[PDB]
Amino acid sequence: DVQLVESGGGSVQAGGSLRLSCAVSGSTYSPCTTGWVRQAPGKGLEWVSSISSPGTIYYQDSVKGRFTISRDNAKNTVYLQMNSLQREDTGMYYCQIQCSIREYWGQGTQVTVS
Amino acid sequence: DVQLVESGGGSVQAGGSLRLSCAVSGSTYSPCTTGWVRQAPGKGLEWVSSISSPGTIYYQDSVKGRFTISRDNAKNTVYLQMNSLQREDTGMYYCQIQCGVIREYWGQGTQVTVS
Repeated sequence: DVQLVESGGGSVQAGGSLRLSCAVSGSTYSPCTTGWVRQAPGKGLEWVSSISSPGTIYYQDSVKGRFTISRDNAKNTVYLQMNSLQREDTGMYYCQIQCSIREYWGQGTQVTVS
Repeated sequence: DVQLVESGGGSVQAGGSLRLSCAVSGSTYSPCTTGWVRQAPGKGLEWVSSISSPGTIYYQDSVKGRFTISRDNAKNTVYLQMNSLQREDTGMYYCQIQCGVIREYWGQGTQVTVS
């Protein structure tokens, strides 16, 4: 039932801006934690930022002050504002929701920083 | 530091079986949820199974019956038994841990090629 659609990704001049969105459709039967994981070329997965059900934000020390995460509950959509894009920020970005520990993933969106 | 060292990967023949191990090291926080996510061509990233600490065990519908996740709190190790490995089960498997009330970590990954 649950489905997470992502968008907003693309190529950027190193230092530019981007905003990714994670649309959520289906029955979650409860508010969830929504996080963002990214995977650099030929590398593992890494926790970027998260916003708990209650509304508590968290950021990978690495991206503080550059990445901003917001959630519009009405639209059931999570956003990730990416500014000050560095090359190290190149990779595939995935949103993941944790709502019984049921977990879901998006199909990723690509982000390459010149 | 929290080091998740996973292993048991490899190449199998369809119908075969394989067991994976996710070693948890440096976990100062209470019981966390430990599970596995696989990255497979034709399907992208997907959650396979998780064990939440209280003992609750969850499974991805597509692997219920074929997969079994277990834990040894002694060795601080989590196992995933994979039976009837179908070709569609091919991919990179990573275990992750989530300690919080959320911070999650991932291992390097282990390749599983179902011929």
